[PDB]
Amino acid sequence: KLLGGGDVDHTQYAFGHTKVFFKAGLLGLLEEMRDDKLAEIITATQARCRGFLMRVEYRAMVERRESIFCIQYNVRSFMNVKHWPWMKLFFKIKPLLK
Amino acid sequence: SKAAADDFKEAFLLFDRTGDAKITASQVGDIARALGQNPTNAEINKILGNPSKEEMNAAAITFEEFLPMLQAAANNKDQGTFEDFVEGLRVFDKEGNGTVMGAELRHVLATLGEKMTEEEVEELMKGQEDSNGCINYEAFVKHIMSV
Amino acid sequence: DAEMAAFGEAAPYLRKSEKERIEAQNKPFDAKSSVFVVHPKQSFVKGTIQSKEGGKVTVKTEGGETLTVKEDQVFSMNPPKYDKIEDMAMMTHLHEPAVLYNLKERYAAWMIYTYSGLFCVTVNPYKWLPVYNPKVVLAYRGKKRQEAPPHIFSISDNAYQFMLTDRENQSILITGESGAGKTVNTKRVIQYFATIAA
Amino acid sequence: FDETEIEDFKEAFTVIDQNADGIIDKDDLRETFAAMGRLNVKNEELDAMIKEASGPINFTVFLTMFGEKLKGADPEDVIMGAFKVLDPDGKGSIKKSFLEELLTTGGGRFTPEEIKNMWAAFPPDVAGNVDYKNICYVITHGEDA
Repeated sequence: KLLGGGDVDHTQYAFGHTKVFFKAGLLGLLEEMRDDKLAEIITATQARCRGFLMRVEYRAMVERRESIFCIQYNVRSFMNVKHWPWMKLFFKIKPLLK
Repeated sequence: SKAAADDFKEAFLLFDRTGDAKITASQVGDIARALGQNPTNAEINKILGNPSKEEMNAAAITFEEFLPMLQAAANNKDQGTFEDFVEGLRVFDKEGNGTVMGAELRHVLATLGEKMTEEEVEELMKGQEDSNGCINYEAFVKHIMSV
Repeated sequence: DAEMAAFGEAAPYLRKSEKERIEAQNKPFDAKSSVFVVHPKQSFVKGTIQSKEGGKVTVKTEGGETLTVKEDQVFSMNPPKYDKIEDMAMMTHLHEPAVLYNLKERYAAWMIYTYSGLFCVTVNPYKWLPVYNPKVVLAYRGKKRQEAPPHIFSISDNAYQFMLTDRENQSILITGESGAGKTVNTKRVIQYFATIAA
Repeated sequence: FDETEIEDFKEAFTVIDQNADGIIDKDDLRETFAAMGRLNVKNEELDAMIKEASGPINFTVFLTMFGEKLKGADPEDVIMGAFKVLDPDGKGSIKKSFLEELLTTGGGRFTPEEIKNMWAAFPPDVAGNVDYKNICYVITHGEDA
């Protein structure tokens, strides 16, 4: 199952009842070259992703922009108010209403 | 060149949190990606060190160093070929249909090579993989190259 | 540990405690320097590479000795992960020395059965062991050789298995020099058959 | 200000204005407090409420005074909207340390000291960020319920 991942030659090895078999040193050489070739291929494919990844973060950060404020200010009110006679009054009273 | 794109300087004012017109060396990797450049993180690391620049100690920046580093990274955009991206994932799963099993792509993107966090891996699969556990990478790589 | 019970008493001669293992596989190792080497008096002894004469090698010893021997008088040494490997053929270092050395180590620990591919190596204890133990006999009963440690009943049972599974006849080829103690095994194999299917 | 919230302030204005002429004077304040059980309401409390206005307390002067004190007042449905976006899987009250980190690291209004004051009367669950909903209740209507 493990070997499932990796940008590795799925050739170069071979499994059996007690162990896996693996090449080096030619096929070993091959792979290596290959390895570099994915950093390229990979390294480049990573980037965009990375890039792109944050590019979605900005779209969220931004959306959020106001919903925070709303939350921000909104709380502050209360902290000030909750101690105000008039507001406590409204409070006990707010229920008798319809 | 200007084509003098002065919007790169306006985007540097959106990434500098202090407003002094300097951007730390740790932000330069992600801001090159946000200007339309995908240098790998080892490449961003090498170049830095190559120039006896240490990303380990406090850093500041000036626009006069960030502009030529973005112009040195801009030649490497010829490495972004989509034939090799779709053929990479086509060799990663059997049968004639482009589907990676969910956890195969998530564990490979977090642990193979340049480590992507599993938070970023979940944010890149969110929407393209449905509840069958099969990621169609024909549309997945299409949407990853849409940004 | 958990597994081993069947043998229990024999265990120590079949397998080692789960930390004895752990304490052995998980230890410091310096590949580039650690090596096996030729030796005029003793066949191959181990040592550490000191220098490099461009195609000559100077090595320290394990006993304390220094020899400058050819490049191919020098042989790598398996990472500790392969200490007393049940199957030497799983080693990533298929040498002459590493084989000698594996056998040797698991013997000094009183393990007489070590596999080398398909073979079932067996070393003369020269003393008594709870291995032929009437508990073991059962233990090895119905077990592939990967479900149990290196032992002759492994071979002997698998044969049987295989016998009924594949519907093919089987064979066991015992061989060694005059003092290797084959009759003993042969006999012991035979009892095995008689018991487990009488 | 949504229109039902302005109708709630019109009903509270009519319950404190017991002369029904449209202007809450100091006698209305004292007789509304005496009808709620305040037999010892001092005249200096009534004078401090009238000292917050520049003129007589008619309906638009009462609305502008409450507007200027409640410039971040949020109805319970919009506070539960934002808390359903913070817990997007539904049902669960969100962790204490997650709300402390996200208040600080996003905004200056979410700085810690203020977070210790949030935990301080908004009890544990509320403070912690685990429960949810009781804090929306007490932000729209104060005091312990």
